[PDB]
Amino acid sequence: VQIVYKPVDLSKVTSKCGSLGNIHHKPGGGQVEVKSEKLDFKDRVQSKIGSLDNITHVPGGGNKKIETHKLTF
Amino acid sequence: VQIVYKPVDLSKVTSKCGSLGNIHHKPGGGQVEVKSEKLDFKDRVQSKIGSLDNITHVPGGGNKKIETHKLTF
Amino acid sequence: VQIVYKPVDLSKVTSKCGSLGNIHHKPGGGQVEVKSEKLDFKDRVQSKIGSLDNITHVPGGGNKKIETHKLTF
Amino acid sequence: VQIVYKPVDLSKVTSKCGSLGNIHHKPGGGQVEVKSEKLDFKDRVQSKIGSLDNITHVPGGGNKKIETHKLTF
Amino acid sequence: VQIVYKPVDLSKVTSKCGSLGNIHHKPGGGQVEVKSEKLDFKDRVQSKIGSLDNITHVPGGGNKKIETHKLTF
Amino acid sequence: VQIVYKPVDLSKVTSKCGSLGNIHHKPGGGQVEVKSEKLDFKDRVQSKIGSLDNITHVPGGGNKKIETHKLTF
Amino acid sequence: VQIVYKPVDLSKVTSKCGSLGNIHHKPGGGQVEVKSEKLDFKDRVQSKIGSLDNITHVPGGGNKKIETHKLTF
Amino acid sequence: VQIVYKPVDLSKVTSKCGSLGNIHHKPGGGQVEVKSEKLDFKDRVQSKIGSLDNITHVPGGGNKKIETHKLTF
Amino acid sequence: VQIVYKPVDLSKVTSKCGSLGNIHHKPGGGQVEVKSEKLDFKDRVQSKIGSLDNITHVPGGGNKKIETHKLTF
Amino acid sequence: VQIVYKPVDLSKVTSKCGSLGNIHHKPGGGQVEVKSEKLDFKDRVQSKIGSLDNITHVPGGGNKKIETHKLTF
Repeated sequence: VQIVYKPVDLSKVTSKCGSLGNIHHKPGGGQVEVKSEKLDFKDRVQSKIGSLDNITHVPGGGNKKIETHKLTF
Repeated sequence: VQIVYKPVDLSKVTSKCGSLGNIHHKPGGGQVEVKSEKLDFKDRVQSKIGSLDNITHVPGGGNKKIETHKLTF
Repeated sequence: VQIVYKPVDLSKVTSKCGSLGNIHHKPGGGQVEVKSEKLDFKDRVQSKIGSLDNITHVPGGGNKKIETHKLTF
Repeated sequence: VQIVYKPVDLSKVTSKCGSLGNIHHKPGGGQVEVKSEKLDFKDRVQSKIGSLDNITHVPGGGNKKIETHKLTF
Repeated sequence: VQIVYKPVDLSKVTSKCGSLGNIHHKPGGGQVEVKSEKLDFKDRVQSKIGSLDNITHVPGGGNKKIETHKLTF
Repeated sequence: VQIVYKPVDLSKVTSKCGSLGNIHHKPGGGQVEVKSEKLDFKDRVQSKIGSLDNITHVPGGGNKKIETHKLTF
Repeated sequence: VQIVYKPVDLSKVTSKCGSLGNIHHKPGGGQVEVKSEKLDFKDRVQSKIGSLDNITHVPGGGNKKIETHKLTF
Repeated sequence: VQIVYKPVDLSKVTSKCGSLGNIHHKPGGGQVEVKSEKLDFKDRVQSKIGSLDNITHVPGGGNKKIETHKLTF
Repeated sequence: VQIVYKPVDLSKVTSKCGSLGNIHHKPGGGQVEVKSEKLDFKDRVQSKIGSLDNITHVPGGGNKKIETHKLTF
Repeated sequence: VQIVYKPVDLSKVTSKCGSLGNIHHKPGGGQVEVKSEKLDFKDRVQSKIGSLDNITHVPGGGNKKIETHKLTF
């Protein structure tokens, strides 16, 4: 038996921009209240219990190239 | 038996823009209240229990190229 | 038996930008209150119990290239 | 039996930018209060119980290239 | 049996920028209060119980290249 | 000529209450924007140009007794 | 000519209450923006140009008795 | 000519209360922005240009008795 | 001509209270920004240009008795 | 001509209270910014240009009795 594996790939993921400019982000923070008692997390958990977290995530240039190469015998 | 595998691919994922400009984001934060007692998470969970989280996610250039290459025998 | 493995890949992940500019981020911090009693975390947990954490995450140039190369016999 | 393994890869992850500029980050810190009693962490936990931690994370140039190379017999 | 292992990789992770500029970070520190009684950490924990820690993390040039090379027999 | 003036008045303005209780006031603040150019106030003005002002005005006991006594010759 | 003036008045303005209780006031502050250029106030003005001012005005006992006594010749 | 003036008045302005209790006031401060150029105040002005001022004005006992006694010849 | 003036007045302005209690005032300070150029105040002005000033004004006992006694010839 | 003036007044302004208690005042200071150029005050002005000044003004016993006695010929 012979296995063969030659995954080839070219790509120019381009991101041009002249000038973003005057971005603004002016929130009035509201209010949150959680009321739990118990939980039991296990085995690859992520979570958020109450969060007033505003973001400004301005990258000049945003691109993500993902290639999950896999194989099994 | 012979297996063969040559996945080829070209692509220019282009993103041109002159100027984004004067973006604005002016929220008045409202209000949240959760009332639970218990939970039991397990095995690859993600979650959000209460969240007042505003976002500005302005990338000059947004593109994601994804190729899940897989194979099995 | 023969196994073969030649995953080749070229890519120019480009991120051009002239000038981001005058970004602003002017939040009025709201309010949070959590009320739990107990939890029991285990085995690869991450979490956030109450968070008023604003962000400015401005990179000139944002790109992430990810390739999970794997194989099994 | 023969195993073979030649994962090749070129990539120029480029990040050009002229001038970021006058970034601003003017938060009014709100308020948080957590009220727990107990927890029992174990086995690869991370967490945050109450956090008013604002960030400015401005890198000129942001890119992360990740390749988890793996194999098993 | 023969095992073979030649993971090759070139990449220029580039980060050009002309001038970041006049960054500002003017927070008004809010308030936090946590009220726990007990916990029992164990086996690779990290945590944060109450934190008002603002950050300015401006690197001219931000890039991280990560390659977890692994193999097993 | 004779003028006479004897305005007499009794009154018990009563306000009994046992227990008000658990009043709540949980608003999510909306948003306002005014855009004027000019005005010219004069001679006993009061006003409000833009106001997000919530109130809780709970008096145990609310009564106002008003008697404008006047006369002229 | 004779003028006479005997304005008499009794009143018990009563305000009984047992127990107000657990009042709450949990607003999420919204947002305001005014944009004027000019004004010219004069002669007994009061005003408010933009105000996010929440109130809790809980008096045990609220009563105001007003008597504008006047006369003219 | 004779003028006479005997304004008499009794009043017990009563304010009883047993126990106010557990008042709370938990605002999430929003946001304001005013943009004027000029004004010209004169002759008994009061004003407020932009104000995020929360209040708790809890008096045990709130009553104001006002009597503007006046006369003219 | 004869003028006469005997304004008499009794009043017990009462303010009883047993126990106020556990008052709380937990604001998350928002944000303000004013932008003027000029003004010209004159002749009995008061004002406030920008103010984030929270208050707790808890008097056990709040009452104000006001009597503007006046007369003219 | 005869003028007469006998303004008499009794009043017990009472303020009883048993015990105020555990008052709290936990603000998260927000943020302010004013931007003027010029002003010209004159003739009995008071003012406030920018102020983040929180208060706790708890008197056991709050009452003010005011009587502006005046007369003119």
